[PDB]
Amino acid sequence: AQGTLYIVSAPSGAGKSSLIQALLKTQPLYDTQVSVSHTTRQPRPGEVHGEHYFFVNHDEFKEMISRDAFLEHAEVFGNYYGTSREAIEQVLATGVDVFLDIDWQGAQQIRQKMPHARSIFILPPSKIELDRRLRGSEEVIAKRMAQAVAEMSHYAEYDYLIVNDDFDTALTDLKTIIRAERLRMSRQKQRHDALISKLLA
Amino acid sequence: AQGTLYIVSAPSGAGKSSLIQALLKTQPLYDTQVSVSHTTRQPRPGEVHGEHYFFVNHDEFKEMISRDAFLEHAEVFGNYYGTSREAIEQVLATGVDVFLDIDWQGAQQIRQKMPHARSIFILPPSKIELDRRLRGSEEVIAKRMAQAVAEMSHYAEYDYLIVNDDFDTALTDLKTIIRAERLRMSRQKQRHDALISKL
Amino acid sequence: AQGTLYIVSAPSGAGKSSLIQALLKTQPLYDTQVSVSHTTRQPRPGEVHGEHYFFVNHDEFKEMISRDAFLEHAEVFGNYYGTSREAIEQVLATGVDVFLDIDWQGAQQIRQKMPHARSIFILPPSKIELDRRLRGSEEVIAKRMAQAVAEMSHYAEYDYLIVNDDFDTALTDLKTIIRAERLRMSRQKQRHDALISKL
Amino acid sequence: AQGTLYIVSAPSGAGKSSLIQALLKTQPLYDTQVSVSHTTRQPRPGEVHGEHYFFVNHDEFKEMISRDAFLEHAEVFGNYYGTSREAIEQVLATGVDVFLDIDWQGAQQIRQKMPHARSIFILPPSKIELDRRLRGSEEVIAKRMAQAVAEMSHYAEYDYLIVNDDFDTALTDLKTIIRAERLRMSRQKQRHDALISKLLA
Amino acid sequence: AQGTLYIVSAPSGAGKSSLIQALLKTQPLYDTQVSVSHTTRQPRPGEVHGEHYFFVNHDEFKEMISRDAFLEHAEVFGNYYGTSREAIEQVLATGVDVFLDIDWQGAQQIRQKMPHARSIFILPPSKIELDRRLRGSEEVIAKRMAQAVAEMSHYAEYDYLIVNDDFDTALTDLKTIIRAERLRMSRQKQRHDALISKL
Amino acid sequence: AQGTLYIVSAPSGAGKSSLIQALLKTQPLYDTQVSVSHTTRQPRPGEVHGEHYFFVNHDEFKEMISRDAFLEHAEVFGNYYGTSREAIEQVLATGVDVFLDIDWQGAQQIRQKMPHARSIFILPPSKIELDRRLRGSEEVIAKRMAQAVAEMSHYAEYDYLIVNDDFDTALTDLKTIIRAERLRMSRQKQRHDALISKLLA
Ligand SMILES: Nc1nc2c(ncn2[C@@H]2O[C@H](COP(=O)(O)OP(=O)(O)OP(=O)(O)OP(=O)(O)OP(=O)(O)OC[C@H]3O[C@@H](n4cnc5c(N)ncnc54)[C@H](O)[C@@H]3O)[C@@H](O)[C@H]2O)c(=O)[nH]1
Ligand SMILES: Nc1nc2c(ncn2[C@@H]2O[C@H](COP(=O)(O)OP(=O)(O)OP(=O)(O)OP(=O)(O)OP(=O)(O)OC[C@H]3O[C@@H](n4cnc5c(N)ncnc54)[C@H](O)[C@@H]3O)[C@@H](O)[C@H]2O)c(=O)[nH]1
Ligand SMILES: Nc1nc2c(ncn2[C@@H]2O[C@H](COP(=O)(O)OP(=O)(O)OP(=O)(O)OP(=O)(O)OP(=O)(O)OC[C@H]3O[C@@H](n4cnc5c(N)ncnc54)[C@H](O)[C@@H]3O)[C@@H](O)[C@H]2O)c(=O)[nH]1
Ligand SMILES: Nc1nc2c(ncn2[C@@H]2O[C@H](COP(=O)(O)OP(=O)(O)OP(=O)(O)OP(=O)(O)OP(=O)(O)OC[C@H]3O[C@@H](n4cnc5c(N)ncnc54)[C@H](O)[C@@H]3O)[C@@H](O)[C@H]2O)c(=O)[nH]1
Ligand SMILES: Nc1nc2c(ncn2[C@@H]2O[C@H](COP(=O)(O)OP(=O)(O)OP(=O)(O)OP(=O)(O)OP(=O)(O)OC[C@H]3O[C@@H](n4cnc5c(N)ncnc54)[C@H](O)[C@@H]3O)[C@@H](O)[C@H]2O)c(=O)[nH]1
Ligand SMILES: Nc1nc2c(ncn2[C@@H]2O[C@H](COP(=O)(O)OP(=O)(O)OP(=O)(O)OP(=O)(O)OP(=O)(O)OC[C@H]3O[C@@H](n4cnc5c(N)ncnc54)[C@H](O)[C@@H]3O)[C@@H](O)[C@H]2O)c(=O)[nH]1
Repeated sequence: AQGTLYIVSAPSGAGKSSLIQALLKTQPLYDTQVSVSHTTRQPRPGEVHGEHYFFVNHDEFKEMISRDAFLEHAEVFGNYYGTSREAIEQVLATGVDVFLDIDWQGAQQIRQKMPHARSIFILPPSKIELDRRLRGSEEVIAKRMAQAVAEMSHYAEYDYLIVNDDFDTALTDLKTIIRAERLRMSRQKQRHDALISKLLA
Repeated sequence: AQGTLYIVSAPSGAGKSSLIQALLKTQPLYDTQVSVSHTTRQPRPGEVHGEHYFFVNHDEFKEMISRDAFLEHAEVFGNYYGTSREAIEQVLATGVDVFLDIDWQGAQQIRQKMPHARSIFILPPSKIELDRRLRGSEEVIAKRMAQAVAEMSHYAEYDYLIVNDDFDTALTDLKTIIRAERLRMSRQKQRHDALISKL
Repeated sequence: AQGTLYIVSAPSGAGKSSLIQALLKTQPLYDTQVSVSHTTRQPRPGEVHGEHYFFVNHDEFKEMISRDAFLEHAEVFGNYYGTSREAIEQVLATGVDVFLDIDWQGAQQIRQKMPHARSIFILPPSKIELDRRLRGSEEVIAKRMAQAVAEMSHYAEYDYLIVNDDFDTALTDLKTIIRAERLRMSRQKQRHDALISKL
Repeated sequence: AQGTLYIVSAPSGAGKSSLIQALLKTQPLYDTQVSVSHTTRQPRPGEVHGEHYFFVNHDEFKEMISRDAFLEHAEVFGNYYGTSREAIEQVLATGVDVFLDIDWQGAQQIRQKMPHARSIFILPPSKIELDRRLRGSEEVIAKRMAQAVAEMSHYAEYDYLIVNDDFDTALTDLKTIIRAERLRMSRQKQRHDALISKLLA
Repeated sequence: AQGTLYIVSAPSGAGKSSLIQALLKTQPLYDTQVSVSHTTRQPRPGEVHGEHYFFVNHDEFKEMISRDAFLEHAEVFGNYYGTSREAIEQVLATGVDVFLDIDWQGAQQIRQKMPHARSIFILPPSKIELDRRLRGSEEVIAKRMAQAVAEMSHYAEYDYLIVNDDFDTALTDLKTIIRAERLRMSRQKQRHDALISKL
Repeated sequence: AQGTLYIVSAPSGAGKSSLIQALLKTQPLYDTQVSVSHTTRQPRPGEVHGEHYFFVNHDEFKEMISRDAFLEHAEVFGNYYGTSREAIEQVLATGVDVFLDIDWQGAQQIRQKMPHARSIFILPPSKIELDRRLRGSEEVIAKRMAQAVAEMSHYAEYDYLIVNDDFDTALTDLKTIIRAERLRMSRQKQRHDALISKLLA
């Protein structure tokens, strides 16, 4: 069958990464996966290539754009990020649900090419709290806070909203959406094709 | 703020009503409730008028039909069942999500009057298990299975499908569908209004 | 071995009583129970004397006051409510934890007679949601909201605060408070006495 | 706001480490953290510096004591261990709940400087069982068993007691204490400051 | 397809019956049920004939014994209790798992007639806690403790042992035993028949 | 006491590995462990020796067989795999429940030497699904599918059956079997020896 494509977006400091990482730890590669994006930003201490991202240089990323290799690409917080079309179409083909961690610009592009992709937006519990999480120079902090408020402007465009106040709760909300989507008729009629045959035949 | 209307259907013995009661005992009345349908069938030991059903006579049921008192109504195995429009509109306007335990016939009439409603169909894990649950004479049991096969055929008309093999597993699937529907933008926009404005 | 006394309070519509009943259905009588208060208010359909309340007449309630039969008592919206001292002392001496669903007035009188008691206050997630839950004429609803705002003002007098936005989330918070109180040294010292001596 | 300071103590072989590690795996760095202590003992296979501990040499640890750099320090099982005051005060300041894994000597020192710190003691289910866990030379085993019995002598000084018989259960007990503490009025009045305003205004 | 018969026993105050009711409220009738025993003891307030027990007179109980109506029967503290063979065989043939809340005496008679049955014995966490739960005059309480110590002595005759210290913990242990028994090859072979053939 | 010996078998692509790995992450080394088997196959990227397996060369494995060092050994998918008898008997002795991940050939050998070992078989939800998981050349895929169908032929020999459709569910089934086994009288009479004494004395 075909897996469902998920778009997950959020301002930095909403917990989106840890939520997605905690999610994957409970799902087998044959059911759920996160997509491997291409980026120009430097790998982070303890972040292997090809796994988290495909780290390429500014020129290398620019030649992929010409090659129309991207399903979408955008400039985010000083670097280029894009979704290799090959991987996404192949993984979805084997029936796997693929998670695309992307900013709102990328989300618009995908909604335009894959109308059935589902989008989830994640909001922090409050401004103060969003601020406390960001801090973890006041000039760089204000820069992240400005980008974070802009990103949140586009929340109403997504199908789902998870307010990540209490971590565990938001992690369950994220699991709950995945499961409810696999309970939809279209996917269930396929997964239980046999049984349905037996019951009506 | 209007609540969502859920349509749940299944052939007898799929475990439908015992899945709903387990769900409801986990939710307060201001969040979720189940509609109390009208019926001409005899009350079973334990059933109380107004609670499980509004048991009426064939004549009375007719009276209500003629006066458009039903959001939907239909005959299910030699008896009538209907959802009084009034009760539903009143509970929906208070923001409560309503569960409608009705057959595939009523489900259709509800889909038209409320295209926003979400419908869930429940299936037994096999025809043998179905048979077992149905048995609770070989003749009466074969006629029950006949009405079930007819119910199960309209399954594709529903948004969600739960194969209730393992009770808890299926109960968590129902709980999951309602939880996910509440995480939808339109619903969330409202209940989190002015948190998004503060942000 | 004496049990802990829990004070739970909230304005009407915060979901207080439906949070307690969900808790109690998860605990045996030798562990947790709820006190059955006395009241002069009319029994609501379903309520049974001795179970939910001990429904008495204004005269009778007065008699008990004059004879110091109440650990605490107060007038809540044109009616009297009180906790008979006797029932409580008897159940507390058997090691059972007791839940007191009472208003901010009774809570105070209980804090003095039992400084060891733990009090939990429950809040609705917003004034709109509060209003919605309260609506269950614009006049009667405004007077209900007025008595709620007055209840919510004494919230800081409580040890714990639960914002009951999502029912299950709030139910697990209550369950969590009672579980954590049982992990306290004084309580644990006793119930694990002679395990610590073996160690 | 200010996060709550936790003291967790236990005789070796009670499971205290694995409980604390399992705990952190479910909490974001912005809510819960374990403090990084200084020690003279050797790092263990697969234990990075600055993360688990700050591994220093005997002389280096001795000069920090003069510098009054420690909130507390003690000698435990042949080595020096201490809590750098800087980190603790800074992390707590950003509202984070910090866990201090320390012996009973350290616990006394902290209770004296931070009267609002909360302490949790963890006991094994029985002596035999404590013994089975220790074993994992009978001369070294008896030495750990003697130190372990001494440590347990000080249990009555802690606010909470978790009997770690069934792991999962003790892990839930440990999560349950953290959550119940964040439900206290003082911390809730701050976290929900806004809402309370709206409801009473 | 025949269901499994579970034997659950314990001394008064171990929390046995409140552990079973919590279990049953989590399972549908086509999966699990509890047998309604016969007894000569007086119905306690709330108990209903046919639901909790089949309350009969000493004469009537005798009549049934003489006519081999009991799969097992025994005297428990000055009264008779028995499991009507008929009800059990009927519910077992429908594939339902049956719970038998009976004493160590009945358990033995059941082990012989159904060697396939699984028996679970429940213990209090200590004699003090046992005493506390039992207290609900020092004389009547000492005689209760005497009958409990005698019950607890036949504990080794059971397949499983649950030390009900923490209610939820013990409830999950019961739930776990039934879930594991259902994962056994013989049971699974059947309910997953023709999935193994497709594979 | 003595821990219980578990045998877990399944055709490749049933999820058996990830289930067992997810299991261990929630159990302390003093309660549950997976046995370290000897094998001739190459270690996999990110798989340390002595931990997952004891990787030896074809000749080295052949000399262990002569030394009767194995409780069982078998040829599986092109390589030799065996269970060192030493480790198993020692770990079980300290009361630990040891998990043996082995094929059906090995399972028969163990059932013959350790009649009280408990065996769990894990089946995929369907043939198609088993196929989807395998794929992750059509000549090598058909080879795994043939071996996988053979392996499944021996399912009826095991005490338990877990159908790993929904991962989380199968993970709970696997936890549920372990716990129910520790609730058996024999093991409980030992674990609660003291209490029982007090209650009947
Ligand atoms: N179009 C497009 N866009 C793409 C693509 N790939 C990625 N993007 C976009 O690029 C951005 C991702 O950039 P990144 O550099 O990969 O960042 P990230 O790992 O996703 O995490 P962040 O942006 O920093 O925020 P986030 O808070 O979600 O992370 P988390 O790790 O949970 O953070 C934990 C939190 O805890 C705090 N914390 C840590 N320690 C703390 C302490 N002691 N006290 C208080 N708080 C503390 C931290 O400060 C942080 O807020 C996203 O906007 C994404 O959508 C693509 O292919 N296409
Ligand atoms: N259009 C419309 N339609 C409406 C409306 N209201 C109702 N309807 C339709 O009318 C029908 C309802 O008729 P009903 O007589 O009220 O039946 P019900 O209460 O819904 O229960 P069942 O038909 O038996 O099914 P169900 O499996 O869901 O019950 P459950 O509680 O799980 O049962 C437990 C199971 O366990 C078995 N069981 C019981 N005891 C057993 C034992 N000892 N051993 C083994 N199994 C045992 C039982 O046989 C049962 O299957 C449905 O098709 C419904 O959709 C309305 O307003 N409009
Ligand atoms: N000093 C003292 N004080 C005492 C003592 N005993 C009691 N009191 C005080 O007296 C008051 C209790 O009065 P009561 O008449 O007994 O009320 P109650 O049973 O406690 O229920 P409520 O006031 O309505 O609040 P609550 O929200 O907690 O109920 P809940 O069950 O969640 O309700 C469900 C919710 O859902 C709504 N709902 C219901 N149907 C709905 C529908 N169709 N759609 C939408 N919403 C719907 C309802 O309106 C309700 O809010 C409390 O303030 C208490 O503290 C005592 O001994 N001493
Ligand atoms: N004042 C002060 N004090 C400080 C400070 N920092 C640390 N300390 C103190 O120093 C001590 C910590 O020393 P450490 O060297 O860091 O030890 P640790 O990692 O904390 O673990 P242990 O002491 O060995 O015991 P624990 O049983 O709790 O660990 P765990 O990993 O769960 O163990 C798993 C268990 O399973 C067993 N196991 C393993 N395999 C087994 C097998 N096959 N069979 C049976 N059992 C098996 C193991 O043997 C072990 O018991 C503590 O007393 C701490 O309070 C500080 O800053 N200030
Ligand atoms: N052979 C055979 N035998 C059969 C058969 N049927 C029954 N029997 C045997 O007959 C006996 C049953 O007698 P019964 O009179 O029916 O008793 P029961 O309903 O089974 O309840 P108990 O004896 O009191 O024990 P249990 O602790 O299990 O109840 P629980 O509901 O947890 O109770 C809650 C606990 O909390 C305490 N409690 C209550 N209120 C309290 C308060 N305020 N404070 C503190 N504690 C309080 C209570 O005292 C109780 O311990 C059992 O030994 C059973 O095995 C049969 O067919 N055949
Ligand atoms: N006698 C004896 N026998 C022994 C001994 N030791 C081991 N054996 C036997 O040797 C075999 C083990 O060989 P191994 O090389 O160690 O393999 P393994 O790690 O156990 O995993 P596999 O055999 O490949 O299957 P499995 O599906 O169970 O793994 P998992 O990692 O869950 O797989 C994840 C799944 O997801 C799929 N996947 C991954 N990515 C996917 C994607 N994008 N889309 C769809 N599916 C995707 C993968 O393809 C895989 O099916 C077993 O048959 C075992 O019983 C011993 O001492 N004695």
